[PDB]
Amino acid sequence: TYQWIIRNW
Amino acid sequence: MIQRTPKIQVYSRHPAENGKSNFLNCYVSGFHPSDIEVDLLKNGERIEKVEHSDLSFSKDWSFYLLYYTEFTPTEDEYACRVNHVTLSQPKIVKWDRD
Amino acid sequence: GSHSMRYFSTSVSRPGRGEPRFIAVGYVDDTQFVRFDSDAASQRMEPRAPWIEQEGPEYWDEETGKVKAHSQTDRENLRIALRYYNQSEAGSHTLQMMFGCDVGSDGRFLRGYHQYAYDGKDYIALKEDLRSWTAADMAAQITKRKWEAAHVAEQQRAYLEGTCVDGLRRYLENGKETLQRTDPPKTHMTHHPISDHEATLRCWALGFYPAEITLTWQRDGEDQTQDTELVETRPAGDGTFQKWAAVVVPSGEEQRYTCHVQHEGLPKPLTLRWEP
Amino acid sequence: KPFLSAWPSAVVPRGGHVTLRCHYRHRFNNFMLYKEDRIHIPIFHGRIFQESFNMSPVTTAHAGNYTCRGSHPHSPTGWSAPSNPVVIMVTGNHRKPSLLAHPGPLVKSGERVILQCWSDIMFEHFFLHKEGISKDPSRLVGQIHDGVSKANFSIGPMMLALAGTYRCYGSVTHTPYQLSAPSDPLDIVVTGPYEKPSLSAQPGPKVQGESVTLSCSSRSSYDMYHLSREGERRLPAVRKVNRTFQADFPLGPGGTYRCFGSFRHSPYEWSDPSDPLLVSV
Ligand SMILES: *[C@@H]1O[C@H](CO)[C@@H](O)[C@H](O)[C@H]1NC(C)=O
Ligand SMILES: *[C@@H]1O[C@H](CO)[C@@H](O)[C@H](O)[C@H]1NC(C)=O
Repeated sequence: TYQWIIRNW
Repeated sequence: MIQRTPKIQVYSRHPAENGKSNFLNCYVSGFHPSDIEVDLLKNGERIEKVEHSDLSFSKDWSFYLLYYTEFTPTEDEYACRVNHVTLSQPKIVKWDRD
Repeated sequence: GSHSMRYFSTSVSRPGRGEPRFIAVGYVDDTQFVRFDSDAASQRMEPRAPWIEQEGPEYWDEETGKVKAHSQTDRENLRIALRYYNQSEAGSHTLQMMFGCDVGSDGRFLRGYHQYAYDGKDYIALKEDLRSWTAADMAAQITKRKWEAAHVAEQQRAYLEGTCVDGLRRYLENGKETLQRTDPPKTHMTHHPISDHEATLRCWALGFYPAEITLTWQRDGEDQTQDTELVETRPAGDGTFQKWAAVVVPSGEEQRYTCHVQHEGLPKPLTLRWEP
Repeated sequence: KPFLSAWPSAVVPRGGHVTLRCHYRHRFNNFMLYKEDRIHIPIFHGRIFQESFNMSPVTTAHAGNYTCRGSHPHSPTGWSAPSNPVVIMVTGNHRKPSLLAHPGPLVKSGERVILQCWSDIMFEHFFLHKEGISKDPSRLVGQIHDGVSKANFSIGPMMLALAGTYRCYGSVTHTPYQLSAPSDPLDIVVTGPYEKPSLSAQPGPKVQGESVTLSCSSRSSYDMYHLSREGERRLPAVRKVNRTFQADFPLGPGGTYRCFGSFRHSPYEWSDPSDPLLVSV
């Protein structure tokens, strides 16, 4: 189950 | 920029037996960055219809790929040709049924 | 025993050669089960193992949405990295991410991960406590401040403890006959002479799953830790793995040397001795 | 399939410069160029460009929708499939339109904003382009009402990739690739979810020809502060002894003020706003 990756560097 | 040359392994899926269907594998690993050119060769000629796995990487972030194609071995010399940024000339590794 | 789920993603800029490319792959243990490739035609998360193929359509819609969201985030992170490192827009760069979790034999959470590399080097990583970050250089120190100011580790902790572990356990059951199997190595030895006074003994291990294995050579008992040519474990292509270990022995001494094979598929470790 | 690209940008001023590159068979090899309406007729009477086509100075004749084919000697046709298409849009050919943000340029993460491009000039199409982006500008048909033509570009759900400096352009019928001069630029900022800072005043929010300085401080390690009056100012943050990070904006010789934190190398993403503060004169 994938993770929400929403925060940029 | 860190740069890692690929290790190359040319081998068969199963123990090679003349006349028996099999798979020829070229496994490249430990390389960075990810662009790499891999060709399976039969008597120096490029084999078509070669498939490869999806790009992935190890705990140290270095990449690995498996290139493979179906092949029936014969008493025909097989090899793998690898090009990479870290190589000025393509590296040829022969398959050894020994 | 213990098990793990990992998603690995690679983002590559290649100015003048293609649009930026994003490839993501999901694994349980040594077994790949999904992929997404921004250059492929589907634009969907795709199954890459038979046992995930019977997930309903809502799964594929949900997973596709998340991995596409990741694609956009990391392709922006490429642009950010150029500013942090004062790099030019003509160069090609690589941005890699891994996240996932481990569980023990009981299915309980053991460890979680959420970490990034830039151009092959550690960039930032979530610490074991899932509450703090390790920044590897001054550029990642910027990211750390942002992520602390945003309290983002809370969301990572919530995913790793709940969703990630829940999915891994579900997949372990879905693919039990293949994920919780344990195929033992088939072993043999080759012999090749180097000279009139030396020879190569190669101990072979083939057809085994999982990929973890120990091949070791002993001479009269003390293992040749620094005399054994070990080859990296390689995929056979069918879901099993292969490995060999070789040692150089004085011709006429092959009986002193023994190859030892340790693998979870073996009830008892193997002590193999070459004979003509 | 060759990969065609424009460098540094496909949206380019008249008098500027743009290079078309055609990367094929691990080479920027010999290639020919084609334009839409010419299909398989090579442009410039079949010129076989060698490395990369430098168009400089750019004129309105360079505007167009381009594909390339690269040399392929050991091939049946001798050449490659057509590449991807690249649309060179030449700007500076009409007076600029106007660009404004509704409700405003400060956009909460996840929300939406309308960027409205309009003009007294009767443009058939409007284009919206974020500065420094290789994406095709967004294109919309101009709608006519009460002496003006306009277009509402919807931006969102808001996030960092959509923040930046925007400009909009108009084009007229039959020369769609010949764009106007750009509108005055508009900076679109995404706010949140970073922790909002605190706003205070010295001597205080009560003043009557008197001067006041407003301090914005925080425990989060902001590198920049931004003071916004409801009716825009920027200053670097200084490390104070609480380990806090502050900035002092002198105002005098009123208004409702908020302030936002910002980080180095990230000018278009700000914290949640501080709580409002009212300076009363
Ligand atoms: C440019 O040309 C391609 C065909 O090569 C077409 O599909 C595309 O829509 C064109 N774009 C514009 C803006 O005309
Ligand atoms: C464009 O947006 C403005 C501002 O929100 C609105 O007042 C106007 O009605 C919109 N026009 C159209 C044609 O939707």
